[PDB]
Amino acid sequence: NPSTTQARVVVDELIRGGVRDVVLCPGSRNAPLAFALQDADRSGRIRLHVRIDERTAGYLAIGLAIGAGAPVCVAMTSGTAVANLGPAVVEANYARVPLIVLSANRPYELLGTGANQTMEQLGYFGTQVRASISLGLAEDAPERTSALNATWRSATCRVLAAATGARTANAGPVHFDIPLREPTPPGRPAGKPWTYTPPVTFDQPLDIDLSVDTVVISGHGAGVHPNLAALPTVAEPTAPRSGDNPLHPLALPLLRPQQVIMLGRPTLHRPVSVLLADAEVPVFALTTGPRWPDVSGNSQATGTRAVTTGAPRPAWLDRCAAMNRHAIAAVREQLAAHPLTTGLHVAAAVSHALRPGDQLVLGASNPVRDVALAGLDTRGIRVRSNRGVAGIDGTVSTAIGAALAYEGAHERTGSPDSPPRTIALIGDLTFVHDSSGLLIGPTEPIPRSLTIVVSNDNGGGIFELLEQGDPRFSDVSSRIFGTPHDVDVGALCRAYHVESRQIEVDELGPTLDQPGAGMRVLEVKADRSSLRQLHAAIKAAL
Amino acid sequence: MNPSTTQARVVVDELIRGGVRDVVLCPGSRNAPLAFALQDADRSGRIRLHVRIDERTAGYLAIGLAIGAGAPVCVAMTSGTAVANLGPAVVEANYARVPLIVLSANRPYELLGTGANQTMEQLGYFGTQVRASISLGLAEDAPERTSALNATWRSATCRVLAAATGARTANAGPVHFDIPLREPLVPDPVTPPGRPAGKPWTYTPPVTFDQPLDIDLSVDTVVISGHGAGVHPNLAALPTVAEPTAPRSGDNPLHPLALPLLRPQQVIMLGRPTLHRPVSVLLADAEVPVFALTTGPRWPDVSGNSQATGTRAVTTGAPRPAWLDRCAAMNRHAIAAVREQLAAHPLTTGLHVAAAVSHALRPGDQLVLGASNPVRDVALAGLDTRGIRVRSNRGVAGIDGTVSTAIGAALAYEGAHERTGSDSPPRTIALIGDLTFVHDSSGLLIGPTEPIPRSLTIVVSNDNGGDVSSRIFGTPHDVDVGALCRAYHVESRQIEVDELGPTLDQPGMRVLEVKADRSSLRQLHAAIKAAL
Amino acid sequence: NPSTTQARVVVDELIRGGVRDVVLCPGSRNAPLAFALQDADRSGRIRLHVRIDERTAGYLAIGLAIGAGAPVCVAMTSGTAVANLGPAVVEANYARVPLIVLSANRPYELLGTGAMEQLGYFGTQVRASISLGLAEDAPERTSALNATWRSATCRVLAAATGARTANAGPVHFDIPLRETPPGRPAGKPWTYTPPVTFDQPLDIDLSVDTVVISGHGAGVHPNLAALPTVAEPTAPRSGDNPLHPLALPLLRPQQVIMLGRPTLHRPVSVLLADAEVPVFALTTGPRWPDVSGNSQATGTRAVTTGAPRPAWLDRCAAMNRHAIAAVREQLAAHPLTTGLHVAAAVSHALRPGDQLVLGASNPVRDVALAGLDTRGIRVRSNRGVAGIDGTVSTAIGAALAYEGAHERTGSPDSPPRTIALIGDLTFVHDSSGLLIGPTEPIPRSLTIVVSNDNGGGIFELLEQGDPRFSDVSSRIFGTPHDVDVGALCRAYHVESRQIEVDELGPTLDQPGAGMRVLEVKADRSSLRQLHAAIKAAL
Ligand SMILES: C=C(O[C@H]1C=C[C@H]([C@@](O)(CCC(=O)O)c2sc(CCOP(=O)(O)OP(=O)(O)O)c(C)[n+]2Cc2c[nH]c(C)nc2=N)[C@@H](C(=O)O)[C@@H]1O)C(=O)O
Ligand SMILES: C=C(O[C@H]1C=C[C@H]([C@@](O)(CCC(=O)O)c2sc(CCOP(=O)(O)OP(=O)(O)O)c(C)[n+]2Cc2c[nH]c(C)nc2=N)[C@@H](C(=O)O)[C@@H]1O)C(=O)O
Ligand SMILES: O=C(O)c1cc(O)c2ccccc2c1O
Ligand SMILES: O=C(O)c1cc(O)c2ccccc2c1O
Ligand SMILES: O=C(O)c1cc(O)c2ccccc2c1O
Ligand SMILES: [Mg+2]
Ligand SMILES: [Mg+2]
Repeated sequence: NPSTTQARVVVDELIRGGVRDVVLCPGSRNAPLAFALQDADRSGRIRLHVRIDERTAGYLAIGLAIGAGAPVCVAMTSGTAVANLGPAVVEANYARVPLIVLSANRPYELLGTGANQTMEQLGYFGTQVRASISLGLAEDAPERTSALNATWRSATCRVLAAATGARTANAGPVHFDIPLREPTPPGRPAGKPWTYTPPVTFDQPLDIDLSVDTVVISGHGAGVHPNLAALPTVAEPTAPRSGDNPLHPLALPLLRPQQVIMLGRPTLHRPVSVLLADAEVPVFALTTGPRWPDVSGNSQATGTRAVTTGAPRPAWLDRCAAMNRHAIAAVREQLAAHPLTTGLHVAAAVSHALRPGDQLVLGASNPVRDVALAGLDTRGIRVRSNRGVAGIDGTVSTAIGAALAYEGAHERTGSPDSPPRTIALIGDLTFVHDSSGLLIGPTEPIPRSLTIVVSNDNGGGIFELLEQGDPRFSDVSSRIFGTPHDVDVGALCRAYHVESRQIEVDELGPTLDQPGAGMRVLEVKADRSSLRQLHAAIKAAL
Repeated sequence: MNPSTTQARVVVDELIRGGVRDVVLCPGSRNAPLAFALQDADRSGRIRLHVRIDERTAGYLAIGLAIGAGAPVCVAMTSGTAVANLGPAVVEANYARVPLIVLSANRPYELLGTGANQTMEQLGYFGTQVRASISLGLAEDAPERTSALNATWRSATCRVLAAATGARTANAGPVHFDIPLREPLVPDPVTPPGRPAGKPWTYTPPVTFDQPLDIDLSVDTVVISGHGAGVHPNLAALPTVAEPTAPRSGDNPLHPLALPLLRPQQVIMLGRPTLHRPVSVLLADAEVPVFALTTGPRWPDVSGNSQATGTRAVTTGAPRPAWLDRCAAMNRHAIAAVREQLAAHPLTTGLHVAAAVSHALRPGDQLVLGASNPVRDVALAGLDTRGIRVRSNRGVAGIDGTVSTAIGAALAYEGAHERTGSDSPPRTIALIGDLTFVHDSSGLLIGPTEPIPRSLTIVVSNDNGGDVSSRIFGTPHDVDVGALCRAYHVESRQIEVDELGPTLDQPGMRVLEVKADRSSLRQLHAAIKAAL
Repeated sequence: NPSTTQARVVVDELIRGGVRDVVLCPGSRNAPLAFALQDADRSGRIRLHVRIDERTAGYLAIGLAIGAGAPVCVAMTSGTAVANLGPAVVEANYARVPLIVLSANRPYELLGTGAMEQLGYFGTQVRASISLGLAEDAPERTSALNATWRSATCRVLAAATGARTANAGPVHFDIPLRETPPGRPAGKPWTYTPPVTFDQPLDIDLSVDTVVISGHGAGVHPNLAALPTVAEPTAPRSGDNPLHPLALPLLRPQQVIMLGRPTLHRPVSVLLADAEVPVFALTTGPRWPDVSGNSQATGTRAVTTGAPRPAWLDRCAAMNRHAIAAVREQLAAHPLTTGLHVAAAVSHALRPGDQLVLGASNPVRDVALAGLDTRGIRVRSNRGVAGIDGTVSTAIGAALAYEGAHERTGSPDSPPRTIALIGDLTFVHDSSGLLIGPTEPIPRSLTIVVSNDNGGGIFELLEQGDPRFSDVSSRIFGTPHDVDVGALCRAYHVESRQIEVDELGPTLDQPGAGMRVLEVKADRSSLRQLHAAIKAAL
């Protein structure tokens, strides 16, 4: 049949385009390209992942795409599919993740008259996706076989190109529809894609005088700038570090920089937000994509790289280095002097235990910030986190997807060594949010060396550090911002047959040092009633 | 009073004046103005606040809080994916016509495109699924304009309420109410008043929408009522194949299995029939005329031969007594086959659990059903739904948020009984499959400070399971139901089907797990087909 | 062939649904249902109107619908069709006009890879977006495919005419393409939807000093007929106690009954926004308006108790006569001719049975200021968005539909007059609407009166019209054009005559060509001073 010939053409081109992982979910109707995907899965050409939860499936694809950079597909099958994939698609848009959403519309059926179970469309597709491409019904015309193969494969590489940013340098989600009526022509030789897109280089030089007292702030999506490696740099955990001169985030208010070089999209730390908005401080935004950020409209110029003149003052370097030391010492000393265990303690333990080659997945909220407060040195490490829109949803499956993709890349190198560790640090709310992600059937791929560390302070500790955390709200803030839940984390892990251990913070390093089951949850109970005082103590020790 | 605090207090007040009794709130800092105002209202008894951690299942808790007593319910969340997580519950609320107000905080729109953390294309995210997408607008720091802003804010809130409850449309559904807020978000170290006597700012009397239809009841007629069906006393005598969520209008039941063995000459379709393949087969009969009677402007195109649509029937004649006798005999025969075969069958199936739950119920109970096999099994068991309120997310019939809907339906039902001023609160019994229960197991989660249903029992009919995607159903998931309820601190017990009736008679929230077989399920249904 | 059978079925059901007129334009691809449409037009079941301009073809459909209240179709044909139809569809939404936009997607072709050209407005304007689905080659199931195609067409008409929502408006109807089964007996629609009544009573105390403001889309209320009524031109009248809009600022009503959607008169908005005056909104549809959030309640009809004070009735009637007299006396004293003069002339020349089409800007406002009595007159104006675009074709379509309804009576009398009063910018905006091929239907009694003051007169009466802006406001607000109106109508072969104000009544009394343009030169030099003279006399 032509529909079944079409499916095998697309899947073949998708494999040629670098798609190593595809996610599906049971639904009202068959998945798009399901049979072509099943054939390729048994052949090992591609790895399928099945989940019941459509929401966690979308974030599973996010992890499968950020773990090694490959485009990943998700196959919608139901009417709830658009709604449940929404959060992952929005994140894919903002985090610039190549996420291809597969659909299978039926043009012989009625649209707009009732329950459109193929697609219940929301409004987010019009604003989030890089492209909406539909293949058109497969003609029963064997004379056109040569031509239909060319256009199907050209359109499939179009979907891939839009998803990976091959020509735009702005990866993101793409909607790909392959229509169907109810109820293999070859590609290019040597496994090359039908339409090849060579490496694209968007270039936007900016003149910057480095003799002016400059601090670098690198956030999500930041590039590597070897000509900025010497500068003091306040780097977010997901920012690749260009050099060896880190500036602690808490030292920034103890300095007066005269200009700021902003790499990527920063989302963390109020000292960062205040400095970038300072009208007396020129801010140069260097990005890898067409977008650039601003705080209060204070971005003076945008580019992709810097053409640097001069060099930083040694007196400015030495005083930045000294404040960096003061902030590092205030954290470690006040943490040691603190009686109770907080998430900041847990983050410091997780950070001392990381080894080069590791993959670190950071949940939103306090964990991704605490890891920066503990001064983690990310060099030699791959650090992921859904900074696109900073949700606490889907983090478990993002970690599972990242682990599966990172390990698959390692196995592909053919190295004899153990698959590298994926270690995740997530809050307790974040864990409860995506507990469904732990349920993985026996037929489905499971990570070989993933450890999810759950710092559990029975609620959202980050709100103790905001205006609602001031003691004048202790009357009221417990219920509406603390949100305690009393969840038995161990019992939840037992229900999903996930190896689980509850340990105290001193035991975390040793436990992570010794491998265990392929997937496991380490729970370290923490306190958040002392969190605001602890941060106040660090500020007072600065 | 700073602008965000004033605006949030005006809105919450007008929402309460509009009939909102329950509000679901999920944590965040951008929606802190909404949290503080809703908290005050909860503490003075104006509303009952319910806090949840997962925005998606929290939407289904609000849906349950709406279908339980008929009132509009709002769910408030911070900006970002928290809003996007309400998508599933909005799709269900759209089709099930549920007044669900999605009350989202947002960054100022001026920040959209700047790269601000947790900022996205929020307004219009839901598209055509919501009855309206309304933005309040950023609150101006302008004291002399306070009287004016009070009137615009309150009139905009009543528009949200009117679109949600179908006040003028007769088509209730979800509404997106986006509130852009900026610092200061917390109250700084008197609220502009609404109308006197607690009246809403814009009074909208519930409308009466009327489309009479001429139907001759002499012609051999069968009535098929589905979700959203109305009550039609002039149709009470007719043989009625009623979905469990369709309110009965009389006492002439027609079993769904009996319909294909009869030859009706015309069909009166009440509401939107979803459930049974046999009513689907007859609605595709293009030679049999169908009259569609609905309580709202929408009407099902399930039948290709619907001659006319309306709101009520203007009846002529009366049904042939031979025709009434014939169907009544078909109904007794179909129900006899089901009960005879269930007793002959050796193993306990989900259909046995379903029959046991139906026999246990008494008038005044509220029955919540997972929208898969449980509502299909309870219908085949011949449940008599007269006097009991039956709920089910039949809008899209997804497995998301089923536990949260039962919890929400129970809380709203109990609260309605408490305002009667009466006895112990009425029972709410939920019957859910194991796969659906595990899927929305985190919907069990109720924080210690949060309201707990007083009389909700969740019967889990555990048969360990229900294209390449179906390969996950080749193996029983083997998920510990008891460990799940232990994780969410809910009392759970494993019991046998004949214990079920006595356990339910006993006077918080508990789960009753009933192990069941599904290997013999196909053999049991075939024995029912053969006994017909 | 499946698609031609499907096309005939849909057109047949559309005709059974009361569609009498369909507007098409030559297009890059074939029109949806064009072969089925042509046959129906040849047999006289439906009347086709072809234009080249897609924008004014959309407003031609607007007129063909508001002329007799019937659903009208427009057949998209090209990649600019969606962009050109946008204005009329937005107007069809806010004015609640039964507009069915036909498309024909080709599901065997690629989407999103090259050059229907979608914008963002379809999602926010239409009542429904229904796609019929491709017609399968399956003679076994013809009978079922017939019922499915016809019911879906019934669904499109129900959304367009508001047969169940009481909210007519635009509908997107798609019938897909790849490169006759009968309907119901006695011509009945396949799925019949009887008349629906949305009913929302409101208790109102008529003893409270009440005045009625009725705007676009207002319903007819017998039990409000005695009250003073500041009515808009397009609003039907329930009784005969008119209150001049200029009398409103000199009165203190204690409550206002608001009918429909008022858009005219700054004194009206001031009253409706008055926080000490309760405002009851009575509408025929689900929507309701508010000014400054001061709408106290909404409904469909009033349940009245008590009666207005006779002293209150007398002073309002007195204020009406005083405001009427100030306009007519200041007009007589004014030396130069203005649009207000032209408007007053047009209204005195109107008879019962006439159709009056009012352009936006000053014409629709001036007609109310002249105290036109709209009883017996069908008054049309695009008040939904109040654009100055597409008014020439709206008048043409309104005249054709009005005349077509009269002619179906069979009456021996000549078709009733359709008189349109539009400003000059309005006329230049939709000038291309005058170009009609000899094969296309042309009205027989349309007269387009163009009050030409060589720019936008309404801006003389606003804040930018204050003399302190005299230096700069003429170029950016007056926008003079020096267009030879007579030459342009000559180019399109339209009968046209420039006439003076007192020539208007006599020239409208005797018919001429089926379509003609009566231009009356007018003045905005003195428009502000004229309106100051009227306010001073009040
Ligand atoms: C950091 C600040 O505020 C942020 C602090 C909290 C929330 C936040 O956005 C943080 C996200 C981030 O930037 O990483 C969080 S943390 C947070 C608590 C997480 O608790 P945890 O136990 O997992 O971690 P922790 O207790 O902090 O260790 C919540 C609820 N929320 C709100 C939220 C709601 N729903 C969804 C789907 N995603 C969400 N992010 C944000 C908000 O709600 O507006 C807020 O912008 C600040 O003002 O400086
Ligand atoms: C009436 C007031 O302000 C209005 C003043 C005029 C414009 C208006 O909207 C009025 C339309 C109406 O309500 O009838 C006009 S009058 C107007 C002048 C018409 O001149 P005319 O020669 O046809 O008539 P006139 O000379 O006044 O008799 C123009 C240009 N425009 C703007 C306009 C631009 N483009 C399109 C497609 N449609 C438009 N309506 C409106 C505006 O642009 O904001 C504005 O709402 C007021 O403040 O009371
Ligand atoms: O640099 C990036 O990766 C990046 C990513 C984004 O999603 C942005 C969204 C808005 C504005 C700027 C953005 C940006 O600079
Ligand atoms: O009767 C109802 O309540 C109802 C509700 C709906 O959500 C519908 C959706 C599509 C088609 C028909 C529908 C319908 O008849
Ligand atoms: O009464 C009408 O016809 C009408 C029409 C509209 O387009 C409206 C739009 C917004 C608000 C009220 C509206 C309204 O009352
Ligand atoms: Mg926490
Ligand atoms: Mg003019």
